[PDB]
Amino acid sequence: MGIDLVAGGRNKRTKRVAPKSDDVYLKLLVKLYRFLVRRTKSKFNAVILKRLFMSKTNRPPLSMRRLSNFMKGKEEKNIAVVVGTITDDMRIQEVPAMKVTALRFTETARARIINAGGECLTFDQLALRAPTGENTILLRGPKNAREAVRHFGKAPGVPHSHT
Amino acid sequence: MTTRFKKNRKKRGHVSAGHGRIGKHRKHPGGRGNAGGMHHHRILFDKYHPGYFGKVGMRYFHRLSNRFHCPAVNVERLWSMVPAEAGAGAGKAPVIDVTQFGYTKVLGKGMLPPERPIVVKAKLISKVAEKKIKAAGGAVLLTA
Amino acid sequence: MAVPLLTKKIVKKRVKQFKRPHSDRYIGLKTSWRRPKGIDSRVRRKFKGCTLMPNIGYGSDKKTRHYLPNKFKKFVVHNVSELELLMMHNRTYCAEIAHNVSTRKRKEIVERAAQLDIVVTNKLARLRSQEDE
RNA sequence: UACAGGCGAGAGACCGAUAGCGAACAAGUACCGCGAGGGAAAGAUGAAAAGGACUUUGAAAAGAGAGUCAAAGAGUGCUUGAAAUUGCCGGGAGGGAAGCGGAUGGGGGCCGGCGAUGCGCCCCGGCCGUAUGCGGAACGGCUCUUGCUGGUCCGCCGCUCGGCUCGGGGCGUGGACUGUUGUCGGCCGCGCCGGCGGCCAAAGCCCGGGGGCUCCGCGCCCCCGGCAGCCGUCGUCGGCACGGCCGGUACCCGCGCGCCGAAAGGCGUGCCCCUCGGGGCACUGCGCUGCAACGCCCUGCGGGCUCCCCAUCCGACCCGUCUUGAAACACGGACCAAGGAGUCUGACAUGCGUGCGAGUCGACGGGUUCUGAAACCUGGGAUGCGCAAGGAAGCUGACGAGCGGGAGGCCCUCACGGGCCGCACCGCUGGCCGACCCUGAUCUUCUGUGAAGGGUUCGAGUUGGAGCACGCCUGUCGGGACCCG
RNA sequence: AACUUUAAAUAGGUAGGAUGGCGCGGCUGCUUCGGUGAGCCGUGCCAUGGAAUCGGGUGCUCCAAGUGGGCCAUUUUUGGUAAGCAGAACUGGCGAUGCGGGAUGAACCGGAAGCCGGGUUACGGUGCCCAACUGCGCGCUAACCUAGAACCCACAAAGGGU
RNA sequence: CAACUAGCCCCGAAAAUGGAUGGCGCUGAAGCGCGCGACCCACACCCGGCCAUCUGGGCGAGUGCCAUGCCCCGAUGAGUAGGAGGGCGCGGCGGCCGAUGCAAAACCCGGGGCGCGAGCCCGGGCGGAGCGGCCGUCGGUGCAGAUCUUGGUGGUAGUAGC
RNA sequence: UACUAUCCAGCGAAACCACAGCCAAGGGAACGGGCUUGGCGGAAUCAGCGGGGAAAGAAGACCCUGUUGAGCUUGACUCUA
RNA sequence: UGAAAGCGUGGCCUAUCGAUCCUUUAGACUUCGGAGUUUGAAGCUAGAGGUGUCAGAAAAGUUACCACAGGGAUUACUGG
RNA sequence: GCCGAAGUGCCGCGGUCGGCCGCCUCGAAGCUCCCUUCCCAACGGGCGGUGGGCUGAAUCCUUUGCAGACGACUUAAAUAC
RNA sequence: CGACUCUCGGCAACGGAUAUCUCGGCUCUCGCAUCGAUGAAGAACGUAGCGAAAUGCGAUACCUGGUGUGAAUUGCAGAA
Repeated sequence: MGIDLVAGGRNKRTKRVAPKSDDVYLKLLVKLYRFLVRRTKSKFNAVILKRLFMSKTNRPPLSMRRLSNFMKGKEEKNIAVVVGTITDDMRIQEVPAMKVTALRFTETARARIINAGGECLTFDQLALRAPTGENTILLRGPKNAREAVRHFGKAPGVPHSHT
Repeated sequence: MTTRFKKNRKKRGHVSAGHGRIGKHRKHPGGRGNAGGMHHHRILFDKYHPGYFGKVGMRYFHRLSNRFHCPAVNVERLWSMVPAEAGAGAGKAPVIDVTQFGYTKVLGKGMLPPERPIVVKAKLISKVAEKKIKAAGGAVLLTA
Repeated sequence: MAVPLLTKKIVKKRVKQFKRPHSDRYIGLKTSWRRPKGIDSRVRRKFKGCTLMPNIGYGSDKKTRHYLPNKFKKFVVHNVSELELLMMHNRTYCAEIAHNVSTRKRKEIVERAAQLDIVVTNKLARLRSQEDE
């Protein structure tokens, strides 16, 4: 018909619960979020749903360093929602406690975080006790950083004049 | 349309460098020498990662010094430290420990932020000028 | 609801029948539809009279998909165990005796099927297998 | 440590007679070529030959009978016996007629299908019995030592009653594919009729007045004031008469629930306008979405499907390829069966998945075994966890970062918004490190040292890492490498 | 055209604000003979509010296929007598386009196409072919040396006729 | 009476296979110019029904289970090169379930039925020993061609001929 | 005038074939058996025939191109008996 | 240079030029690897010696004795 | 008797006979049983009943030469110029 | 109006596909060492009652001694 009309038909489609979701535990967890979100007022739990949909190859590991650094008395020991996993490459003995909830924890993290304080909470519990999703920060995690933006291949991706 | 000697991409990765261009390296030869004689390994391996496990690292044995203030030869704690002349350790991220690393070369000044007792000593062998005139003495402890 | 949808499917028909082009004059060239890949085909260009192409829009109502014209959903029934599943449906599903099954085993399927009250095509298939026109 | 020969063995997600080796069979045979060399085709009756005696026709080969067989629709054309082609015959069609071979419509020809025949009620016949007591148990909520409330069921006796099902009898309602007709609602067209206003309203006619033209006068014109009147065009509203199509409205579309009235339809009351005829306006909750009729379901027949004839139509020749364009006076293709071409690998990129994660990767190996496995385990080595140089090397890379937009959360506010914390991520400005260049304290084995302050230089860095292993698709390279030349 | 004082139209660029402005007060090796100024930081104030209109959402990143011979028409235009020619400029098509129209036609015209019923049109028609007024109205035309009859398009002129 | 203006008609206007307003024919046209109505009319437009795709919802509290389900939306859909998506069929392998000499597989069938299709299902006939479905796994995995390869068989043709 | 053809009895191929076969003009890959429009429109056929099927045989031998060869020549490049 | 403020990184502006290799030149720096010393050599950084098919192969003819892959992208020939 | 054509049909007469709401009656307007044209004319054919009548052609082998590729053409022979 | 031209079915003929078979191939893996002038590898031509072939053998010729097994060989004949 139109080219204008075709413009509406060629729209977006990011959209996907991931091409293959092998993990049954991931798959049931997103169903739990799916049920609660439409039965609650929570913008925050809706954001969680997207980050656990499309990819796992995008979910960022977050070290104990920097997790500690943004809860520095300007967040009074809330709940840290970590999309990917906690990793343990630091020793400071961090914050004297903190309740950290995540999708996955490393085995080292399970021991380390709880023996610094608080409790390693599961995302099942996050959904249970906060479908409301309040007093909460999705703490952080980067992959956009120095290594592996477009910095790929063999010899990266450059200052930029020619490549 | 294809005949896979066009869009397949020619045969060989030349003509992309040959007369065409983009990618890789350009302006090639730098220094040359050394041959198969003068060869492998000058190691640099950070002290900070062992400094994490310095506190609980009485598995590289402490002796007269305290449990917390721990003698550790870092040479035999670092895997593949062996074929290189010296490993000197960098301090990235803070260390809050009273560890003691023995090295064959040190990034000394490195010692100053964990000055809270650290033991940075030189490696007799680091000198080179020690008299093995048969005699006896210095070397470095080791493992793979 | 269900009844006018059945009427729409059966009476209208898109039994167009998707014949391959030049199937008629080349015997080996198959009756089965395959999409004209070349630009040069009239069928590809969508000339009318050259046999219209299969598209989704030709498709029937969702409810009336894979239904027998009785408005029963057809199920090929292999053995006695599978009849129990059909029993739940009754009216909605049909029993049709499989090709593999031989004549003696057909009889036990028929008598059980009668109890479920899903007599249609099940009995008919068996009767031929006995000896009958 | 090797092993595509030889000999003697064990196996495979091997191949299944155009495949597999050249060769399953007399195969390196037959055959081809002067030679060097080239090199096939070719497996299957059946359990057992029980491989058709005998009779008859025919010169014989064969045939026909018969015998045999579980089967000759198994007779050494031998299990099954596809396509093509050929024969017979049947059907359609027709010997007055034009062919892309099909689609579209109708008829023939051919054939399968079509609730077991439905419901309410009562009478007889038939069978069983609950409640409650008894007697034996799987259960429940739960508690969970322990406790209390709730079980149902079967055995089958007691004590009182009653019910159901198959068939028949007896009455009322009427259900069986499929085709047809009536209707309500929605949508759309259809022709026709009527009103008001706009356009100072005026064509118009009667009455009245003046002028011009004509100057032969009739007549013609023009204007102005009173008037039935009716007009073309613009806008709007109003009313009818019919039909197509779709659907029967399966939750707020529509509507009933007291009464009369075949019926449709109407029947409260207050208010206000009109104050006439009538009107508008207010006032309860539930339940719930298809109505009338005809044929027959079996007799019999609607129908579906194929060919044909007639009707109708794009018919660029049929497809593929090449090409700007293929029907092409481009190229290939008589027809059909069976082969027949993006594969597999090593090393790679991305994506996606899986594990574990500052690590990660068992399997060179060793232990062990139910044995090419599986299980177990070692130090690692490889890759990463820091870099940057050509190299020597590097105070030696730990002091540690802001800003703007930022999801989301927090706080306030009824909300709108405001404030607070701010991730992902993005952009930007710095510091730090190496290479490069300056700066060079206190010190010092005599030139080392590197505090300290900087730089239109440069890096695949740090400034708060992410990898590694395995796999799959696709891309990439070496390989015969999509197939063929 | 390779001249221009002059000088269009259609094209083309920029701006029309919270990615902004203003107040407060900090630093500098700059800049000022001078805190004079400049830039950049903290903190405060001002919303629909900065023409119109729209966003059946947009912004952003990675990676890979095909393409790498184009062809045509209207318009503009250079070479050439010209050409269905060779070569540019703009745009739409074909290529990747049937269907309807132009008798017929890859590109013109109309319109981009799911599957159908019913309505209604476009282009183009209404004597018959061929669905549809031999309808109404007002002219012109009588063609023996080619009557006339639909863009592109199937050609056609100077010049002549009491 | 003369010179003009511009309509149609006439001349200028001559080619070859016979011929083309497409044809017939048409003269108060069915011509030519023009007006006015009515009317005809594309896969376009509208309304309704319906398909998938995309978008937004919604409904799992378990104890009928596809929740990658089901249900309500509205808009959109040509499509070569090409990409991605979701399926179908075959062979074999691990699992699981079925079928059989009282007739398996195979093959035949102007016989029925399903699915948009890929294909599937079932009946009858032929046949005589093993096979298929479903869940995973894997390929020497699907044909119409290739002046294709190999086998069979036509028309040519009972003809050239001998 | 012989021997054929022809006609017979016997015997019996091949080339070749997308599907086939009546013209005219039109447009169109710009020269049609097929489309479009007109004209037409013998079953079933044989002997002939050389217009046509741009008939068939032969990936045009020419001509151009390919980063394709080979024969030859030399004052090519580079080596050498 | 000019009083200075200023101006000057060739020519008033628009053309007038050149990869890696290798050599050459400068830098007294690095390395020659079992340690030194010294010749010599090799590196790094910035110039020069140059490819005019000028983003940069190392190249002369003939073929009617010709061959092969393709082409109507293309000639000679018909038609338009 | 006419129309010669492509007359093949038309027109005139006279009874006989059917039909005639032409006119008048009877039971009756009901015989396709309460929408399903429900076939209804007759150009033609099929098929019986019965009253007549027609009493053969053609083709093969053979032959002629008038004629011919072969059919065919054109002659001849069955009881007689 | 037979016929012809065409089409299909049913039954066939044609043909050897398909299915189902397979004392075979194929490929991997394992064990093993072991030719000859002391006449080999390879060939030729003969020999079986009736044999063309393959297989076996060499004038001691489809075989011999010895040994194992313990009654067949077979198409027919035959020895007993």
